[PDB]
Amino acid sequence: MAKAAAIGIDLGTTYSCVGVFQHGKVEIIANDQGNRTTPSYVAFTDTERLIGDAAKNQVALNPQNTVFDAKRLIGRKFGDPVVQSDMKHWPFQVINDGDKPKVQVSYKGETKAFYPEEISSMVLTKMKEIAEAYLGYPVTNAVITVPAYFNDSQRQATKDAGVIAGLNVLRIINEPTAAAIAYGLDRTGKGERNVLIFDLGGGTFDVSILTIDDGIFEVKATAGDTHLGGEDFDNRLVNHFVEEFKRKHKKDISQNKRAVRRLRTACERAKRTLSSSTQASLEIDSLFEGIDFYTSITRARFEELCSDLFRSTLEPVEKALRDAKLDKAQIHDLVLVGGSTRIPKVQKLLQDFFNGRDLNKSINPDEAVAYGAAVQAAILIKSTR
Ligand SMILES: Nc1ncnc2c1nc(Cl)n2[C@@H]1O[C@H](CO)[C@@H](O)[C@H]1O
Repeated sequence: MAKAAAIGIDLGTTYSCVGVFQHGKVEIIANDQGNRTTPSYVAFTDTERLIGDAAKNQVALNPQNTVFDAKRLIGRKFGDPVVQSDMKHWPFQVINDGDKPKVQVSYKGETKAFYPEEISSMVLTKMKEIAEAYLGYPVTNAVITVPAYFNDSQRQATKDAGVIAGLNVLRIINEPTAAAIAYGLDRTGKGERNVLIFDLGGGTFDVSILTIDDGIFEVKATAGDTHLGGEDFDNRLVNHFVEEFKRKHKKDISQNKRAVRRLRTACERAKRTLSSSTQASLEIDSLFEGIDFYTSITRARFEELCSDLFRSTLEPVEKALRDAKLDKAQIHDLVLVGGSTRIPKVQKLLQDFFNGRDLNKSINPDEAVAYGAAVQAAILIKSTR
């Protein structure tokens, strides 16, 4: 029953996703708000602890006590220059407990501090409860994914987050490996198969090259930008609309925190529409000083606004190829991961770089990692019996 069942969890930097393999198919499980992905956010309020959508929804009202980006801290020392650099950009406090970072917040009127693995365990607990509500019984066996560049300390702290969350961690697997499993790229028989995984998420960009030799995976190269993602494209749209509001009304809105956040969420929404329509409309009632902001933008203008950022995704692709010592024509498969890979200009740039090649994109790119983890979790629990 529950003991013969296992879930696959993509514990992402900005969003998490949970899947289950049963009756010959993967089911990506929708949360209680009907969303197939859940924000990796934890909010501490005057009455409760919120996780996911409810935590992301109140981030503007409670920024000091709304934790996100715990994956950037997990398994790291406080003194790590990555930690010291990131801390300058977070609205929540990060403290030092014997060279280990802890996030410090106010919860039910009291000061509390949490290890990154404790924060990530609250996200994992939510993914576990989402699966349990769908299945109708508690599932505890799980495969959890991590970036291919995570070291032993980061992998161990992720497994620790799983244990705190009440999960039996069958295995910690690499995200690009889970994505290749989702597409069944390890079941092509004999001979070395070179796979490139292009992973453009909400806040990070990762390029991974893998060789699959008779089911055995080997990481040949990892490249990317830890601070490039979908949110940079939302911000380019924001700056455009701030300049357009200034041209129409001769008013600078950039200082009004509420006006900027409402414009930001509307921009994120319009950006998504631009992946399937050639124009998107913004409809913001009383954006600033009672002035409605009803406008539109073409996909052509959006592509111009992010042109330099889209083009920059090809330097880590080339860098990964040189590190792996492979030419473009030596790559057998191209896999898309992360919601931002739905952007047509991004697909066109990657396809043209690989000389007109087909892309593996039929699985929802923000779900492919949880899909493969769910497949692996089923194989692993079946072998355990
Ligand atoms: N249809 C889409 N077109 C463009 N960007 C998208 C789309 N869907 C998502 Cl999710 N994202 C973005 O992916 C990230 C999460 O993986 C977020 O930045 C989200 O906006």
